[PDB]
Amino acid sequence: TTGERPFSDIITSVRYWVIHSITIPALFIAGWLFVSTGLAYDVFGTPRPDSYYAQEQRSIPLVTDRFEAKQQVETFLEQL
Amino acid sequence: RGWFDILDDWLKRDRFVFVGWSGILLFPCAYLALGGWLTGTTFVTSWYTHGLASSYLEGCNFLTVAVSTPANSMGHSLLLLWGPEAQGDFTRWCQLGGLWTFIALHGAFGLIGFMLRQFEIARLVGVRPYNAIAFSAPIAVFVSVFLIYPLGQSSWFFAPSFGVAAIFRFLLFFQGFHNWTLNPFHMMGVAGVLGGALLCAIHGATVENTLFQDGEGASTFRAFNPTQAEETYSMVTANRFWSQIFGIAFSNKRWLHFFMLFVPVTGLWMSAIGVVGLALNLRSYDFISQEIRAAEDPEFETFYTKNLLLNEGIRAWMAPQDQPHENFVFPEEVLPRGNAL
Amino acid sequence: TITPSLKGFFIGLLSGAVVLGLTFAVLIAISQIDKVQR
Amino acid sequence: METLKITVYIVVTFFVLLFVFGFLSGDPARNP
Amino acid sequence: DWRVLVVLLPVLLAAGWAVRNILPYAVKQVQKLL
Amino acid sequence: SYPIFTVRWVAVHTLAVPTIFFLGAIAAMQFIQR
Amino acid sequence: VNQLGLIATALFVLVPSVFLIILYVQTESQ
Amino acid sequence: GGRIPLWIVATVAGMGVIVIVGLFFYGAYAGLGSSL
Amino acid sequence: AQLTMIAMIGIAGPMIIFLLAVRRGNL
Amino acid sequence: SWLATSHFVLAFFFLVGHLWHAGRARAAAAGFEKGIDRESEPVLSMPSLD
Amino acid sequence: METITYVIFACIIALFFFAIFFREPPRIT
Amino acid sequence: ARRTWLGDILRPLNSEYGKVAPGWGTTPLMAVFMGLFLVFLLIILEIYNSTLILDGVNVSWK
Amino acid sequence: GLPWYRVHTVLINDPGRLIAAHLMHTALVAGWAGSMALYELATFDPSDPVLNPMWRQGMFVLPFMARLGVTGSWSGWSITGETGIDPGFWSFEGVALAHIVLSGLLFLAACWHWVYWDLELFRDPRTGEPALDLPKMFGIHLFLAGLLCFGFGAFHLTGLFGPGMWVSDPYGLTGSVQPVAPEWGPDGFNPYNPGGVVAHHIAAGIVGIIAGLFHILVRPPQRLYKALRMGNIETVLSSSIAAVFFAAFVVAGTMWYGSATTPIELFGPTRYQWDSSYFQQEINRRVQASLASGATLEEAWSAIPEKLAFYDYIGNNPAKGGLFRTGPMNKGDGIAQAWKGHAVFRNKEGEELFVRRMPAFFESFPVILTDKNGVVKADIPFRRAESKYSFEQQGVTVSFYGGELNGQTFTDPPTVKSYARKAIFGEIFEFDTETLNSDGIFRTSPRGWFTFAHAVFALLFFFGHIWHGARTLFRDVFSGIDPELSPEQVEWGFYQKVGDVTTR
Amino acid sequence: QPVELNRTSLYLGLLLILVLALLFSSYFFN
Ligand code: CLA
Ligand code: CLA
Ligand SMILES: C=Cc1c(C)c2cc3nc(c4c5[nH]c(cc6nc(cc1[nH]2)C(C)=C6CC)c(C)c5C(=O)[C@@H]4C(=O)OC)[C@@H](CCC(=O)OC/C=C(\C)CCC[C@H](C)CCC[C@H](C)CCCC(C)C)[C@@H]3C
Ligand SMILES: CC1=C(/C=C/C(C)=C/C=C/C(C)=C/C=C/C=C(C)/C=C/C=C(C)/C=C/C2=C(C)CCCC2(C)C)C(C)(C)CCC1
Ligand SMILES: [Fe+2]
Repeated sequence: TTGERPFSDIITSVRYWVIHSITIPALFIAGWLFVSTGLAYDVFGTPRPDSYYAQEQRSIPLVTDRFEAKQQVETFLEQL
Repeated sequence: RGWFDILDDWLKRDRFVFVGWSGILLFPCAYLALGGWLTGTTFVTSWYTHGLASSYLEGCNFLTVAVSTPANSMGHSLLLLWGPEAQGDFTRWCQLGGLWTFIALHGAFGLIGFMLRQFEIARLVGVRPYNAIAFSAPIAVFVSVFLIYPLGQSSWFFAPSFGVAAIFRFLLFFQGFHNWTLNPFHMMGVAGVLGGALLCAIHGATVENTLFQDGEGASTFRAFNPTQAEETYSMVTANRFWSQIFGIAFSNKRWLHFFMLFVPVTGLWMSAIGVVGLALNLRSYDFISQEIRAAEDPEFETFYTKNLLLNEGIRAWMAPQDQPHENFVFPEEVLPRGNAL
Repeated sequence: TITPSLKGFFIGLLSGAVVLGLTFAVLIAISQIDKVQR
Repeated sequence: METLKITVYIVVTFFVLLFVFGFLSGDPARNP
Repeated sequence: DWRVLVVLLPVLLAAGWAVRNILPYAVKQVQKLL
Repeated sequence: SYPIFTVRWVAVHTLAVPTIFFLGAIAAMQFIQR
Repeated sequence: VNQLGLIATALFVLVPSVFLIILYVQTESQ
Repeated sequence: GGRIPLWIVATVAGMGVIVIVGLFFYGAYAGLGSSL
Repeated sequence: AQLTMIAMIGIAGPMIIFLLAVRRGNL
Repeated sequence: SWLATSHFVLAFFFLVGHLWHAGRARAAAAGFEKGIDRESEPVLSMPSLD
Repeated sequence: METITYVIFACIIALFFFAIFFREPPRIT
Repeated sequence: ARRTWLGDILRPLNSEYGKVAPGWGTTPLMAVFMGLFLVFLLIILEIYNSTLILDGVNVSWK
Repeated sequence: GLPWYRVHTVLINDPGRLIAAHLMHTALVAGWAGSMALYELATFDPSDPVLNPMWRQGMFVLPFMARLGVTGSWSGWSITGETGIDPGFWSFEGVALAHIVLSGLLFLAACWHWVYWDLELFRDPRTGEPALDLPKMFGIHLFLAGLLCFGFGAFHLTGLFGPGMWVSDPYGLTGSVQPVAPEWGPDGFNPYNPGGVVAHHIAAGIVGIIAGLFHILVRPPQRLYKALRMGNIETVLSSSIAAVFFAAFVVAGTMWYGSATTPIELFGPTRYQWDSSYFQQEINRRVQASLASGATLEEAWSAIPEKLAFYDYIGNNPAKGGLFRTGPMNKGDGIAQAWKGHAVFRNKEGEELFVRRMPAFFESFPVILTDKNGVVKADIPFRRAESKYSFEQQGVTVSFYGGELNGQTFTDPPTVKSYARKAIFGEIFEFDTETLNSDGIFRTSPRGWFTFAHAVFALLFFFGHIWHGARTLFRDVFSGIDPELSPEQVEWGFYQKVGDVTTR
Repeated sequence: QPVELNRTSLYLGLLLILVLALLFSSYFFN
């Protein structure tokens, strides 16, 4: 009772689904192509299943520094 | 009527979700924290801070995902994205636990913003700010545990992580390392929370079973319009029910509902005082009088010394995995083990 | 001179003022458009 | 032990017969 | 970068065809506030 | 006779546009081979 | 135990117990 | 406005949920995090 | 497939309820 | 384990459902399951305790 | 000194006895 | 009521109650000192934290 | 009548009896500081500040007197190491006696202001009501604060007329009271640089003098007076409680993290000096600086000070005691009599093994002897039947260098294992568990206890700030909301703005 | 101003203290 269009009147209007049958699937596809095209593994630095360890090495690539810590992660990544 | 008055109008404008002056501080920060939890639990690993998988991308489920704490080497670094550790790099910042401090500080500022909102709305709707006063107990729990406890410890690493199983780590951490069950300030919190949940269940079922018959239907919820000024339930019957069932009853409905404010808020405030003590490792770990008794008597067993044997189990079996920075290399023979297990 | 974490603090404090100032720039803007009728 | 067993057994059944008979002695009647 | 042009291409195709249906309904609401 | 782009529209969409994006992203994770 | 372990509790029971009983006899008496 | 019956929206948005959580619970057993 | 069974098993529940709505039947 | 736990979940709720329905059906046969009548409230007609 | 302090619990039962049977009664007002 | 000797020497120091300065006053001059304190405390926060590292400022005992 | 928790609210509209209740609180605080320091004098053992300093004895207020120049006693002892000194009046006795003499004087002043509440100074001349000009009162007190901030910084702390403050070397060996010059560059915001602590008080004292002069001569805005309810003194309470919990959070941090204000000869080592092995690195830095001079190990370790190796011991970590493990640190391990020496662990191979030191989290910690190349070479096993790395199996001997046991080597594995469970604690010390019944259960230092009180006070004062700010902004409504509160006031969309009846 | 403390507040406030001291006596004796 504050002024906005009621939720019984928006999602039931067909103009909503003119908009949202092509934006709700589009963002589900956009999010799919975030993970499927590999961009998720590159924005955030989460390793791939073949990127936790080097081929023979099995140590945890653990941060031991603070101001030499961004370069330390890169040393672990150049190891992969 | 200048621009502060005009911005006061639009902020306090009567809408669906009330923005207010607190919404400048609540609505980004509460949304960056919760949006950053979901970003960290979906997409961010703990492979360099903890050596863990903690995102949906790695294979974890909702129970096992977390935004894990920074490494111990970070210390209590604020871990700004522009700060000296991340150096601007977003990909590096998520790996160094920067999203944990993003959530623990925006979530800190949003909880100020929600508590300020509770003041601001109560000042506009004309009511007393007791919901803000009752919200001081989730503030003090969030402040003591996610902020004050790691600040007392060596780093953010020993704070709880924003995750279901990671909180479960943190509960089992505090049993093994702090004996936090035995702490009297946690028991006042258990008495406050379970007292709150009891007073939620009792007062809810007492009202719902002392209702006045105001409608001719067998489903009683449509016998209440809110503009009425009648008591919807019989507080006299409710007092006579509990006086003979339990012995004592509320007879003041204002004192009842203050006691409902009082009991979980004093409990969560008492648990805060214990966790602030546990930040400095001021545990009620041991009753000195009993471990004097049990160290020269090998037959005096209580459930207390059994719990302490369990904590030695937790502190040596969990720690080479829970605390990877320490490089705990515990051999297969230093591990405290009972017979056959 | 300016250490590399000093200009980080500058970048953050100016981004934090781009974040704060443009927030209130839009909130001043929408309030000037949506004045309440008295 | 031989004596306290039947002592408890009589005490139990007397309170239980008091339970069963009093709910058989018109408990639907005792409503306002 | 190519992948960020495929994560954002259904998104920019979403908001465009979203703004292609409420286009006259936006010009009626901004005008009514002004 | 209602507005379209309210404050509530921003409260709805700033949550529910990345929610659907994330639900498409978590549903793509269910098919990642090991 | 602590030899100040009962005085820590007797002055924890009785110090507010004297206080709440003093308060009750001065408001019973009106 | 009220053209579409709201139950049809409420029965297929609620079916969007159980398809996705049914897809999420299937991927518990498939791929990463399946212990296999 | 198992899904196209469970799709048409699942869809044709509310289609009973869809028909009795669009025929004004005894819903 | 599946059979004991499922038939404990079910058997406890069926005790709760007994307590629900036995309380209600005796409140229904006596005439106060919809609430207390305000004009004839029993406790204001019931004597005090202390 | 230990147990006879703890047996504070006897004060609680006396308070449990007093607050049930000797409470200032609720008054219908 | 008891008009004492020290009550008179400090009577001008308690005889301006509620005399507000009109308008928004010096609130802009205060808000720009509200903000500089916020930047100052954040400087000394980040120095102590070793977030802000400075030339010749070693935040350690040695 | 009044509720029991509302009994002090008879002083809001009574400024003269607010001053008296304040004078009595200040009398009790100054009385406690005299009473605590005299009790601390009665229990301080001063004859060994090397191995039994004030933070080992649970001396609470003895380091706060010490850190601003108060160094000697009328008894004759100075804490810096000398005996026979005449420190004049300002001893630990004379400071404490000045606080008791203050407390009696604030008592009688409180007695005067309680009876003579009804002074015309509180009464407003235009309305006859007892009124406090809280803006002008604030600028007067802010001027006095900055006068006493500047003068403490620029006379006491600088030493020009005053003692100075406690200064230290970073490892806290030859720390004393010196005059400190102000640091005016960016190194003055280093909290461990004491020149900034002097230069803070000079600079913040001037800015507080400048602002104190501002709030005297500039009145509040009409909209800042009414937003805060500056006529009410509950707003001075809610913003002062807001200040003192911020300030107690700061002193909780600067005690816990350490600063120049909180030195380690007075409050003890911090927990972070054990986390970094900050004294162990320094101890090995000195030893290798004689291992390259040619000075042998027994020589190169008998030159380590006993005070330095005492800082490298986990029973001085403040994160090592417990909430009801009460009393001095000497109630735990004991009184340190002498350093037993640096235990060097060698196996039957004669290759040096390094004990895994215990972190402050752990109550129990397994004794595990790694080498310089990290691989575990010996341990005290829990299960000993299927063992491989026991002290008996691997032939582990322990040799001591410096200290009591300088040139002693223990090879018999029960005596090696006893010294190994003490080498997880750092440097091994010989404790007097007979002076004060020391049961081995580790205690907390005055650094750890102060942080506990002042971060639990600061949290408890967070609620008090919230409560009293609630009482200020909502003063009309703490009897309750309006009976004539309209249903159309909280109804949605009856007003265009929430709270305002002109926007319908 | 007089202080009012009704008998329930004597009863709860004694209950508050006695169950506080039943708690903390185990720790004060330690
Ligand atoms: C009359 C002068 C006087 C003098 C010379 C002393 C001297 C001393 N007192 Mg005592 N004291 C006094 C009055 C005095 N006191 C009074 C009136 C009381 C009752 C309130 C006390 C209660 C007291 C206690 C409880 C204790 C002492 C202690 C001490 C000793 C250490 C002080 C210290 O390091 O704390 C540090 C002092 C401060 C940090 C001052 C706080 C100022 C804050 C930081 C200002 C921040 C807010 C400010 C207003 C903001 C605006 C600033 C502006 C400039 C911008 C020192 C010997 C300690 C002791 O060793 O006892 C034997 C101790 O424990 N005093
Ligand atoms: C300098 C700080 C300060 C000052 C001057 C006040 C003053 C006041 N408070 Mg506030 N308050 C504060 C801090 C302060 N408070 C803090 C830190 C908290 C959170 C704990 C509160 C929470 C609070 C609440 C919830 C209420 C008040 C109320 C009041 C008013 C009545 C007090 C009374 O009669 O109690 C009477 C006190 C007793 C009979 C003694 C029992 C109190 C506890 C159980 C023990 C006290 C501790 C001990 C004796 C010494 C403490 C030492 C100190 C270091 C903490 C009075 C205006 C009341 C009010 O606003 O009414 C209108 C009220 O309801 N205060
Ligand atoms: C885990 C327990 C728990 C949760 C999840 C919770 C949640 C909530 N409490 C709220 C309110 C309250 N809670 C209150 C008393 C209590 N609340 C309790 C415990 C909880 N309360 C307890 C025990 C008490 C008794 C003292 C009161 C009196 C209120 C309110 O008035 C308010 C309400 O109105 O509820 C209906 C709401 C907070 C709205 C807000 O502040 O947005 C701010 C959101 C922010 C700042 C983003 C969240 C960031 C947080 C701080 C950290 C990040 C967490 C991630 C997002 C998720 C991590 C999840 C993993 C840990 C598993 C929300 C319903
Ligand atoms: C609306 C609503 C909702 C939703 C829901 C949903 C979503 C549902 C779903 C539903 C569904 C989805 C249903 C379905 C159903 C189905 C059915 C019921 C089926 C039947 C079938 C059968 C019986 C089969 C048979 C067979 C066989 C056996 C073999 C032969 C052949 C055949 C196949 C025929 C909710 C609650 C959320 C809320 C609101 C309301
Ligand atoms: Fe209710």
